[PDB]
Parts: sequence; structure tokens; C-alpha cells
Amino acid sequence: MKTGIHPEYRPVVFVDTSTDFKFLSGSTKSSSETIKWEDGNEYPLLRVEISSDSHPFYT
Amino acid sequence: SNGRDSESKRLGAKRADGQFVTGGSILYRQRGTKIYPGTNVGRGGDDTLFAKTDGVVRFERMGRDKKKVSVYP
Amino acid sequence: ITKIDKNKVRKKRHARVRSKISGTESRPRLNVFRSNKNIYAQIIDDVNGVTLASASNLDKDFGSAESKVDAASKVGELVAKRASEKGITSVTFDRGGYLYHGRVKALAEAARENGLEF
Amino acid sequence: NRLKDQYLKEIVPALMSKFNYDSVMEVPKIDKIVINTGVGDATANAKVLDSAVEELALITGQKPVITKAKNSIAGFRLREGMPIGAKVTLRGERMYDFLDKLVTVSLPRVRDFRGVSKKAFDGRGNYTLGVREQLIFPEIDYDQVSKVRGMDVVIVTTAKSDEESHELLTQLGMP
Amino acid sequence: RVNITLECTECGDRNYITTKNKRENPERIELKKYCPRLRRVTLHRET
Amino acid sequence: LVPKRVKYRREFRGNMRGRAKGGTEVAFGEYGLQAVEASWITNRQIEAARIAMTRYMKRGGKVWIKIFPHKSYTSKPIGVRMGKGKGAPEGWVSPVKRGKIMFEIAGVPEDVAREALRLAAHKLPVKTKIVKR
RNA sequence: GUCAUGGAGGUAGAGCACUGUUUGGACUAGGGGCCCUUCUCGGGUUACCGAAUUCAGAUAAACUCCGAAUGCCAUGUACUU
RNA sequence: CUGGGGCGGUCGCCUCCUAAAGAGUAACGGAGGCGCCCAAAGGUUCCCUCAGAAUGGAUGGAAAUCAUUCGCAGAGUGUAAAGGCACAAGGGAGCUUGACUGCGAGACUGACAAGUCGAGCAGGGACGAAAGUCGGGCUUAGUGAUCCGGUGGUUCCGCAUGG
RNA sequence: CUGGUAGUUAUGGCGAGAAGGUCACACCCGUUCCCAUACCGAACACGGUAGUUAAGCUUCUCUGCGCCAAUGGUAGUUGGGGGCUUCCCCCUGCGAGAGUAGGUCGCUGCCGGG
Ligand SMILES: [K+]
Ligand SMILES: [Mg+2]
Ligand SMILES: [Mg+2]
Ligand SMILES: [Mg+2]
Ligand SMILES: [Mg+2]
Ligand SMILES: [Mg+2]
Ligand SMILES: [Mg+2]
Ligand SMILES: [Mg+2]
Ligand SMILES: [Mg+2]
Repeated sequence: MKTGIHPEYRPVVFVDTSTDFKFLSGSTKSSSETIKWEDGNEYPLLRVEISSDSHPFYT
Repeated sequence: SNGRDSESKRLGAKRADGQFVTGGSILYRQRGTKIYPGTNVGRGGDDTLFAKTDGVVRFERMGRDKKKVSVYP
Repeated sequence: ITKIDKNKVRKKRHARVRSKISGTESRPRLNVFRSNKNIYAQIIDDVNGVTLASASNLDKDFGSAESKVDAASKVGELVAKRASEKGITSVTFDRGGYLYHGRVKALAEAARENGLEF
Repeated sequence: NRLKDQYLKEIVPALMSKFNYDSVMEVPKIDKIVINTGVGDATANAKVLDSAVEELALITGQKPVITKAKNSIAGFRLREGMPIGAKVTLRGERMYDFLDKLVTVSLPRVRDFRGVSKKAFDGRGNYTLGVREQLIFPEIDYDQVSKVRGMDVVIVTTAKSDEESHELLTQLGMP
Repeated sequence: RVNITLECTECGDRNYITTKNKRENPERIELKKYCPRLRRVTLHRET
Repeated sequence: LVPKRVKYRREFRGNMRGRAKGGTEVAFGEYGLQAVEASWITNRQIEAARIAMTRYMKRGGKVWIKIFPHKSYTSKPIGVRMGKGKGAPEGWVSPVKRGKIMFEIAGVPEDVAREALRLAAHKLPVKTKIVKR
């Protein structure tokens, strides 16, 4: 993996407002927000539009 | 509207198989590699095959479909 | 999907090297095979078809090392040693198709230091 | 992450007992996930390509290599070379960070999807995911770039038979 | 496309003639040719 | 019968030495008209012979034309001296070597076949023999 | 000059592996005829065309998977001249 | 030149067929090209494989790009054609200017004038770890003598001597 | 016995089926270091050996594809003769291509480990 070419690969937690569950998945755009789960390994947080697990059709 | 043609380029073999040649003797004139350089033979810039040393000229097969000319002292 | 065989394409590169590099009775070919675990060297007369000297990593007669590059330096040392013993001075270095960088290089470097003239 | 480990825990034995393989090496595993765009309106103006080279760089994580035309057709108005479409491949511990998104955040913004869309398989044993627009993903949003362009997502598997691939995608998570 | 003569800076003569396309290469071409007067390589520049 | 296109508009007359290399055994029909001696068969002769065969059969049974006129031939007009390059293409011929089955017919009784073929043979510049499979 | 041995070379013939020319089946695509609940979007037929596809069969100065006879170049410690 | 002459056409060079399996071989015989181009489209190191079809996928249509399988070349090779070329001579990238100076055993071709190939030697380099390759380009067209002028250089001559 | 490396016009190749595995070979696990991707530890490189013969790899069987291939006959043809000369025939030597009987799932050398 080259350096000083691509944007950050840093991990970040994604959370849905409805179901309210947390999971780790690395992506761009951190935004820098605190989390509850895994308090030791601090990661950013992003607000997410309604997920699949919440919606009963896809579930 | 025809009537044209280039000079013939006297291509083909210039020394026989089993013939003693001096170093630098042209063996074969050709466009491309009809025949490939063997041992002690070089390919000129126009594909002319020539003896790098004195010796006897030998045309051999070099694998089913191809052919080469060597010079053994 | 199909996974390309490294050795098959390796040997296709080797062909490209052997194109310009042949062993003679005066100057033979230092051929290097490299496996995931160990590495081997041969010194070959391509006019006759006979190997004169051969070092390797899995030899009970001297084969202690730390890293695979270090190990390959030790094999390079032995091949150079055993070559001088036989009475070979000047060799041409066949990469076998491996890129001259990591091991294969350190094998060559370490061999060139001892009694060998690339 | 939580998916690759979950592949090695509860997807390797069970699945194998369904088809009954000899070794655990035939076990259909995913290789590379290749996402390209293909900007038809690139030859005229290149800023729409820059936006395509910006969006993928916020979706995947690694910048895309710009793909150059192969032959020349006059109908579409194309000439030898010319940058037309971008492409990016995912392999390792960055790739299984691009299937969870599709399991979580991609599907619901799409209207309907009848489980595993059986029509979108080659048969040789690789999947292509039909992607309408870019707003399906959660990083870019529709308040940065002007036009959507579109996307096209391929997923390559070790699977030999299409059925030995269909029964993998589901168990991973993606319907 | 035109015939060009490369003048050596030291050599003090222009024995190297060449050619270029003066549309694609309008600038004066510099090449490190062997100068046989000084018997070494010297920068030669188009006149 | 004319080639749809040709690589070369002009072509050597060639020669007609030897037995035809192929098409010496009736292969489609029951009866065939075999050339006994060599000759150029022009497309105008092939058409003449075809209609003569066909009319006598009354849209009954099949007719294979086993020869095709591949070779153009040129001419010079009257009142034109030799030279000034090759003349313009006139027509199309099939060099028929001896033993070449030129026409074949099936789906009519022997007598009608044998009659159809003699009518055909009278339009051709070559000595013919009626042969059967 | 002949014998022996070696060799370069694509003609005659032949062949269809390529390139062009070409006949008859069989095979589906399609479009065009033909009827059409139809927006000729989709069906049902066709022998009116059709571009592939295979099966069988032809053809070539500027085709060749092949390939002579001769001729040519050499070599010999061969026999003549 | 000319199947009388004129009119028309042609005039030098390259490729093919004619050309009869070495070379050569005519016609106002059959077909085409040339009077350039390229600072990389040259050198070298390293790495690579094309066309097309099937199948699945947003704008995307028969045909753009992506993925898979089948693919000895059905592609490519600056430019005609022939002969070559996948160890590629085809395609990438890095560094470069050997598209070097002095030459050149020896051959090919040729009535001559000319034309062509060339190991190797020296000088000094490029690339390469080395081996080595490099005196332009896959090969074969892209040219025109002498005389007379012009410009540059010069341990040459300089009409008594120095100029 | 298997790894490496040559030679030999594919009788050696392809395709199909089967068996085998720390004795190497391999895939395989990782990206800290040298080194990589016109993006990607895929490749290249480097460090490991938990896991596996599934693939490549090696050995064994098969003639479906290819490949090799007689004998005989024919075509053609050097030389010598004839005709009824778009061509044809006879004598002597040479003698294809196609097709066929058949052959082939290689042979051969060196080096290391077993
Ligand atoms: K008649
Ligand atoms: Mg001529
Ligand atoms: Mg040249
Ligand atoms: Mg013939
Ligand atoms: Mg011919
Ligand atoms: Mg006249
Ligand atoms: Mg007259
Ligand atoms: Mg000749
Ligand atoms: Mg004076």
C-alpha cells in the first residue's frame, strides 16, 4: 500500500438511529464523534439512514 | 496504368552447406528470418546472415517449422 | 476464476534470460532456483549439459542461518567455495527469471565477494 | 473486521457439509471486488471524470486507476486512448470493509430486491451487482457532486458452479 | 521537419548534423555527443 | 452465374491438362453429365444447358450445377492494334478438365434424366458422357 | 561429365489449414414478406432475404497444412575427361 | 519509348505476380506504393500479451469501460506489398542520446558510376548487478552526380620577401 | 523416489478419468523491515508454516482431438519416342499430395536431497 496518495483508511463505527446497534467498518470521512461500545479503542461515529436489519423486508 | 517494378534484390543462399567460408562471408540474404543465425553466425541490420569466423557452413533444422545456418571450424 | 501458477510464468521469464545467457566450458552459468522455504545454486555447461558445482540450503554439511536472505548469502558462500575447489573462476549469473533484488541478489552479491568473477 | 473472521467461524464447515467437498481448500472464498463507473460524457469535458475520481475515492478507500479506450467507434464519438471511465479493486482486510456497507447501508435506499437476483449471474461463478445511482452509499451524499453518473460493482469468487456461489453471498449477509 | 546542425560549446565546430520537427520541438535541441577534437562527450546545441 | 466480386479483374487463361482433380464422381443426384474432353464452359452455355435440362423436367426433381465460372476472360474490340494493355473483361468461364461431372439430376426416372441430360449436352462445346451413381 | 553425400529453394501435382471465389443440404439468430388482441413493443407463420454455424462438395498467376521431377550450390580420399 | 507516326500514356525508386521450386529474366503484361515520418516511433534494462466471441451488469444503444471463461494470432507491427515476428521484431514503464568519432578482415551486388552487409580493433560513452547489447527505426522505398556558388573550420599553399 | 536444470521435428502437445503428499514442491497465513501496484501484498518482494492435497506438481490408465506414419497405386516429371497437338499416348528412371494399415499418452543426460 503506497503512502501519500490515497485518503485515510482509518476505522470508524456506523450506527442506525432506529435499531441502535454498533459495528466496526473502515471508511473515509471520520467527522470525529465519540462511541459507547469498545471504549478502550476509541473510534469516530457517523449517523446512518435506516439500515437493512431494521427493515423487515430485507431482514 | 501498370508497367512498374523494383530491381530484384538477389536474395537467397550465397554459400552452400559443406563449403569453407572466411569470417564475414554473407551466407543468406533475406527479408526477415527465413533462416535464423546459428553458432558463429550473425544477423546483419537487413537480416543478412554472415559467418563471424572461418569454418564450414551447415544449414540445420532448429525445431519443426524453423531453420538456421551455423559455421563450424 | 483461475489462479496463475507462479513457476510456469517464472519459467517463461527464465526462457527470456536463457535467451542471452548460455554456459561455456570456459565460463559456465550460475543458475539459481528459489523455493518458498529454501534456495539452490547450480553451475552448468550448456554446451555439454552437465552441472559442475551445486550449493543449497537443506545441506547437512553447513546449513545454519537466521533469515532466508542471510541463508541465501551462506549458500552463495558455499557455491563460490565449491566452484574455486573444482577450478572455475569466471561465471555468468542466470537469475532463473527471479527479479535480482532480495534473496537471488544476496546469493549473487555474497558469491561475487568470494572467488567468482561476474 | 466482523465479517472476514465471521467467514472463518460459521461459514467454512457448515456450507462445506451442504455440497460435501473433500478438503477445506475448495471452500468457495471471495478474491477481488472491482468497482468501475464509465463516464460516456468524458471526451468533451474532463471535470465530470474528476468528480468520478473523487466519489470512488470516498466509497472504497483507495483512489481508482483511470481506464483508457481500447478501439475507436465514431458513433459514440471516441478516439484512440482518451480517459473514459475509472476502476478500483479491493483485496485483503480493506475488501471485507466494502461488503458490510452493502449488507447495512446500500439496500434500504433501493426500492425492492427479491433476495438473490438470479438473473445477474454469469454462470462461470462470479456475481455483478446492478447499481442505479451513487446516493445508495452513505459517505458522498447528494450535497457535494452535481450529477450522479452511476456505478457498476463486480464480485469474483473461487466458486466453480453458480449454485456454489449463490449459497455463499447469502450466508455472508448480502441477501 | 528540417535539417539541424549541433554546435559543440567547446569543440568549436558543428560536425553533427541531424533533423527534427521544428513544430513539435521548436526549442534548440541539446544532446551530449562525443566531440572528437577534445576526445570526450560535450553538450552540443542546435544553432 | 457471375462471381459477386473478384480479387483481380483480369486473369491468365491458364491450361486444361490432366483429369479434373475433384468432382469426377456423381455426389448429389442419381445421374450426371461427365465431360470426356477438356473445354472452357462460358456462363451463357451453363444457363442454356440448365434451362434445357429444367424445362424438360417440368419443375420436377433437382439439378446441381457442379461447375462455376470463376475465371473472367477479356477481349479487344475490332479495329484495335495489339498492345496498350490487357482488354476489358467480356464474360466468365469454368475451365472444365476431362472427367469433371458438370451437371447432376435426381428425383425423375432414368429415361427423363437421360433425356434431360442429352438436351443439356447439345448446348455444351464439349464431348459428354451420361454417368450414374 | 557421372557416381556418392550434404544443402538452399515452394514450381508441377495436390490440398483446403489460411485468404479470396463457390454449390447443395441441415441449423438457430434476426430483419423483411404474411396475418396480427399490438404502440408491429411483443407473437404465429415463413422457404422473401439473411450473417454466423456446422455437414457434404468445388476452385486459384498475385491461396498453401503439403510438395516432387529437374535445375542450382557445395564436398569427396571416387571413375572418366 | 511507341505492334507505322500522331494523339493519349509512360520516363527515377520500392513490393508482389508474370518468373518455368537457386540467382537473373521481356511486353504500351497483371496489381499497388514512394519523393517521407519519429526527440521517440531511437538505445538499454525490467516487466507484459493481442483480436474476437460467449455470459452478467446504470446513463450504455449491435458496438464505450469492468469481470469471468474460450481464444497460435483470426491482433499489432508509423507508412504499399512481400518476407518475418508472441525467447516477440507487438505492448508498458525507468534511465538515456550508440540517430557516437576514427576505422574495418571479409563477403554480397554490380559493365561502370554506385549500392549492400560486416565480425573485430581504438577512443569516449548509454543502459545493465553482471552477462552483455547499442555506429537509428522488423526488413526492403523516402532520392540526384559533376561543374559553379554560399557559410564554418584549418599545426596546407601564399608567384621576390612579410602579409 | 522427488526438486532443479538441459537435450531431442508434439511418437513429447491438448482433453478426459484416477491416485499420491514435510521427502522436497505447492498453494496457503501475515505486511514490521528491503521492495512493490500507472489502484490493488493479485502480482512483485520480504517474514512465517497454523491449514491442505482442492488446484499446479509428480506417477498411472485412455486414442476423443491433434501429432507421426509405411507398403501399394495414382498425379506429376528428367531423358528418349510417337500422335488425330484447347491436348493426348508409349518406353526408361525418379516419384508425391490425399487416403489407408499402423504408431504415440514420450525418449535421453547431468546435479542435488530420498
Ligand atoms: K456437346
Ligand atoms: Mg524485373
Ligand atoms: Mg537500418
Ligand atoms: Mg496447379
Ligand atoms: Mg500456385
Ligand atoms: Mg501506334
Ligand atoms: Mg502493326
Ligand atoms: Mg527464381
Ligand atoms: Mg608573397
